[PDB]
Amino acid sequence: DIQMTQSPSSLSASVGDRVTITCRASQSISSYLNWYQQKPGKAPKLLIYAASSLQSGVPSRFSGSGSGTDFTLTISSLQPEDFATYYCQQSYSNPWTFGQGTKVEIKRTVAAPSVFIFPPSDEQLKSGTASVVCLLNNFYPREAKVQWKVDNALQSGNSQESVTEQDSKDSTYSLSSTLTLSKADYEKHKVYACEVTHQGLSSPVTKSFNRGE
Amino acid sequence: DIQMTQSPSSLSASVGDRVTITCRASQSISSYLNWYQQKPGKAPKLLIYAASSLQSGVPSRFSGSGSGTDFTLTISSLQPEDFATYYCQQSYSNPWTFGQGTKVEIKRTVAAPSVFIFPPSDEQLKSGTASVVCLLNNFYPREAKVQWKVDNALQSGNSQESVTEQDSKDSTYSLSSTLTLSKADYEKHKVYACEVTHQGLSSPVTKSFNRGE
Amino acid sequence: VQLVQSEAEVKKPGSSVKVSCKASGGTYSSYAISWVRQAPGQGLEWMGGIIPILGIANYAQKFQGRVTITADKSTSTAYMELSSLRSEDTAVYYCARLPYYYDSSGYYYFDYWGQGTLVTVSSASTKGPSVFPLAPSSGTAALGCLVKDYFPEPVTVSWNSGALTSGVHTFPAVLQSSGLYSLSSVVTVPSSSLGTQTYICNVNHKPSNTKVDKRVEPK
Amino acid sequence: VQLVQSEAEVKKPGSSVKVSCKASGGTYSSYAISWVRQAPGQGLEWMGGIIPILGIANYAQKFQGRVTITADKSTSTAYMELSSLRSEDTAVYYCARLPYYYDSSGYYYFDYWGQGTLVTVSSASTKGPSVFPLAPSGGTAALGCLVKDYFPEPVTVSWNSGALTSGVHTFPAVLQSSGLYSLSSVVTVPSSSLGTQTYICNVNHKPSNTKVDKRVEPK
Amino acid sequence: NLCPFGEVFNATRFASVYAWNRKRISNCVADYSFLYNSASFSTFKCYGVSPTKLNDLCFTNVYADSFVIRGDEVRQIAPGQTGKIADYNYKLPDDFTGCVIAWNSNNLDSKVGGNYNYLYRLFRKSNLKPFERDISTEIYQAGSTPCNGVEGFNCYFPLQSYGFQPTNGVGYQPYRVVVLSFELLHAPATVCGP
Amino acid sequence: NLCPFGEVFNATRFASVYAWNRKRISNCVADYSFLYNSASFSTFKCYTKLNDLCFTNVYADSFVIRGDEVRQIAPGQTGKIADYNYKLPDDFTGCVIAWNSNNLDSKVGGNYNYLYRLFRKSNLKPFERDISTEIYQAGSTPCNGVEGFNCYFPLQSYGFQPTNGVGYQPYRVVVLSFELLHAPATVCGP
Ligand SMILES: *[C@@H]1O[C@H](CO)[C@@H](O[C@@H]2O[C@H](CO)[C@@H](O)[C@H](O)[C@@H]2O)[C@H](O)[C@H]1NC(C)=O
Ligand SMILES: *[C@@H]1O[C@H](CO)[C@@H](O)[C@H](O)[C@H]1NC(C)=O
Repeated sequence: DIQMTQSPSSLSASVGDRVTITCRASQSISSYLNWYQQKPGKAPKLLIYAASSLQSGVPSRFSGSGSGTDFTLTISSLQPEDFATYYCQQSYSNPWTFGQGTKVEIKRTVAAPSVFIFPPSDEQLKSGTASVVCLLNNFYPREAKVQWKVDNALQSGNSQESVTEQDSKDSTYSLSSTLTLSKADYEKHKVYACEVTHQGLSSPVTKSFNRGE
Repeated sequence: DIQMTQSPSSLSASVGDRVTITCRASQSISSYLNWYQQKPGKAPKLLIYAASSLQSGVPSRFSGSGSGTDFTLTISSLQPEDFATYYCQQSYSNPWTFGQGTKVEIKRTVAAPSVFIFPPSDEQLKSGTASVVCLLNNFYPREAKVQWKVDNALQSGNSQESVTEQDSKDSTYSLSSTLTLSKADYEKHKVYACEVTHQGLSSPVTKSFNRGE
Repeated sequence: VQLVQSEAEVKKPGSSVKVSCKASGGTYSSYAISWVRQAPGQGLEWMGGIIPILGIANYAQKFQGRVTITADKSTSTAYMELSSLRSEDTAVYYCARLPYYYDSSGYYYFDYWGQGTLVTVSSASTKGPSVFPLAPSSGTAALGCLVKDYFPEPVTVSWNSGALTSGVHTFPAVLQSSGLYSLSSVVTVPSSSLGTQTYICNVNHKPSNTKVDKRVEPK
Repeated sequence: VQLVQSEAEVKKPGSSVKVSCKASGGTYSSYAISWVRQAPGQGLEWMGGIIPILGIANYAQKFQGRVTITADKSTSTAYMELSSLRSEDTAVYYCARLPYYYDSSGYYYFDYWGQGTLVTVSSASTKGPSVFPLAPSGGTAALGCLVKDYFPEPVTVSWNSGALTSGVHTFPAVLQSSGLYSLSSVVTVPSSSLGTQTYICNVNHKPSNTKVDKRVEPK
Repeated sequence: NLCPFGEVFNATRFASVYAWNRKRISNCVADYSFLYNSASFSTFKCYGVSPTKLNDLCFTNVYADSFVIRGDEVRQIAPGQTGKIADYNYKLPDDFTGCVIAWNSNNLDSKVGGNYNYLYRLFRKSNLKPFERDISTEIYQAGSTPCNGVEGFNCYFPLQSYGFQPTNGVGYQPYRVVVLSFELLHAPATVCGP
Repeated sequence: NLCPFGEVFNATRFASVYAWNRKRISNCVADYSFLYNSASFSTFKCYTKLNDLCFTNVYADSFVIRGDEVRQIAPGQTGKIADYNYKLPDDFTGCVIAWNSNNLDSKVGGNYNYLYRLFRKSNLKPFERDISTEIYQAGSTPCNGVEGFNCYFPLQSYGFQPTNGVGYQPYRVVVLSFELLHAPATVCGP
């Protein structure tokens, strides 16, 4: 079982840049290496199939090189429809194995999130559970830290985060942190705060609410 | 495939007779020959194995003899519970094969049948079909011939016969033939006649009826 | 009893049936269990067998690809499954037993037969019978009952709730072209008793849960 | 289309699923058909393949004894059956096609992939979502809908009747400890429109055939 | 003292074509007449000898080869033929002196849902010289990459199964085949007729 | 110049015990250490000093049997497998390796492809291989190639179910025979 490891895992580039993605095999596979492109939600499309051969219908800016254990997919003058995830895959030995992928994301200037906080609706409280939602809107890059402080007590293990794919228009991300607890544990406390740390913030930002109003 | 052929097909005997049943194999089978008894409705019972060995629990009056291609089952002083069908079976070569059987029936004096005929009930006519039954009661031997004549037209292939087992008390047989046709075809004709011929009749006897009465 | 079999089965053409055979003894020891069938009015025909102590099964050439014989040592029960059933398969299936006959170093005779399992294969569906009278009209008279158009076997017939047995003949059923069975149960009586004595035939068809009591009067 | 796959499947653990893949056109034309799955947020994993022109099928050792890939030349459709399912088998299964690469005398790359079939394996049962409001309180306000405790994926959500798309963010669902999915759809609007413009989120969950229209007002 | 032709033709099991079975017949009296009056043999052709002059001639040895193939493949059991079976399973020489007998066996060789027990060889580097027998199970390298005994792409198990269902066309139905080779050598003949 | 041990252990298919497969190993450098530190081999018995000794030839035999039948792959053992399928000599100089393979050798509904020999007139001398399909005459009557009473097909199937006890589970076995002869040795280590 040959392990195909790609580098880097993520990469940030802008339109018209030269991007190189390296793929290494645990043992020699000659030139039996393929490169595939995949976009979120859709099926993969073949790009390169003989370490270097261009699949019919693919622009010339894509080129594969390498042999043995080291391979490189190079795209010169990156284009808007080229932001996607790229996988390398070997065909020398069964079973065929893929790499973990390389996501090529749009590069833009640092943008701070707009932070909003939502207490649980009275309906959900009457149901028996309480969901507090914290929303970070239209930020870049995606590396952000979100902590919950309930009466200045740090929460751990009772919140779940969710991130969107990069927006096509402003090239930003959005994130939602949901703190879920029981009606009793929710009514045990008063001040609920979402504490956010991001590169585009001079200092961490707090958005809070009081349980009565 | 070894073909076991038994002789005779039927045998008529009285209580206390010496009965011999012969079984012939298409080729030598040494002493790999078994005799089984079977009575109507019941399972077969082993009598003799290895051509001559008596199965424990069988009366000593049963004895097997023979070897190679000719075999004989002997019953000295036939008893009432011995009237049955007897099968010989070879175990020399696969597949194992049985004989066609030998039926031992009670022998008695010739007895003519009592002939009855039943027109279809008005209830069954209201149902839509008409069944005419001809009954041969308490006769011997079992060989009997029954023909149907509807307006002097011989019927063929539209009647079914059924015969009883030999009666334990008077050692006689009984037979019933049913002529089945549709109500319309029944009302199309007048004279329905059952013509029976049997050994105990000087000449064939006919029992007929007219559809009115 | 040394071997007991499952009750009767009715199967549509193309289906499969699985008959069981329990050894009353507790185990199989060194016995062999075979299956032999008998079609209506026919002879006996071997189809296959199993030697549980050895874990072997053989089948006749006529049944390859359709039969599977198995054994369960825990329950000491033998099973025979016949696939792709046809009208020709309607028959009584016996499970018989064979001991190791040391004098010939193998199994060479059937030592005990089970009562047998009737398997009826027909496109017909369970239907109850219609009971019609066969009235007398003329010193011994005959009368009876026509039990027509039922499926499957069997039906039982008595007269006057078992009080009348002398002279009765209940004929074996016959299979009509429609695929339904029919029979007639008759009885001979003195003519003098036709007016004074009441005659009733009782018919029972358990598969269809039908039971009929029909009076037979003259005309 | 060039390759179409059967719709999504939801199965309890221990059951079996059989996915189909039809090759657009008349035949297979000596192509090879392989099946590759992708768990949520994971990489691609080969499972097995078949060569319809030759009638051969191979499987990876990780899936030996569980997978069976078949092909029907009459309908030009390939099938992949995975039995003894587990929670880890929940993934998107792509059906891919490989041409005979004459320059290397065999099949060495996937040239075309089908859209994919989602197979969800979980102890959960089909349940409709509960939708709760997230009311609002530069001058931009935020509001939204929390669709909680549904199974399985997916749900679709729009705002008003699709007239509001600017500023809408529907987050990918998350899988809670209960085994049910939950997500939240938010939207930013001008504060001036909070009183004059009405905002309704419409949620559709097709597995449970539930459709909800929830008004979001500030209170 | 007849020859054991019942053992060959009437056996309950036949071999698969890749492992075709050979029974040596010698020191016995062979009656070939059972062929002509059989009227249940779909294929009966003899090469290098007259079909009716068998009872009059003797041979030093007789060899009965037996296997099972499809209907439309029976034509491949003949001198100078090509195809999967003739190239990779059972090859008769050009100078072949013998007979080929075949008959439909759908009833006892197929099964509902398919009988996948009868195999045939699908891949081989070279062809079979006459009367060669290949029963090796090494994975065939159809591509340009090593297999190392691991099945997968371009690495196929050399034996494939037959799909014998009772409801197939006669071409895809199982057929039992017997190939009688008559051998004449500088030695006393031991297989005669009358 | 390594030895092709991957071909033997990591193969997708193993032979059935009655037709046990033999691979000849020669003219290569063998690394035997991977056996000890595997810690995933249920059976490993020899009848650590392997990497320093060389042999003129090495023979690897491979097949599949049940769990509780692995004990029969040893010198001076008796049983179905040791008597009718694979017999090790008393003077045996070699090792025996076996491991559980239920995941990749059994399947739902049963795998009836692995066979074993159930009947034979005599026993097997060491390293004998019987692949005949001759109908066994168990009785005192000839069989003439027809199965039935007292006439049994000599090969039976295992029937590997995924939910069987470890004794009734499939186990892959490798038997390494070391051969020393008057000739240059061609299988060494470091
Ligand atoms: C294989 O077994 C068949 C059935 O037992 C034989 O067929 C029959 O043989 C009889 C002679 O005993 C013929 O009269 C009959 O017409 C039918 O062909 C068949 O000959 C036999 N084959 C051999 C080679 O012995
Ligand atoms: C067999 O494959 C495994 C998994 O890739 C590997 O660790 C091992 O080295 C291979 N060779 C053996 C076990 O001889």
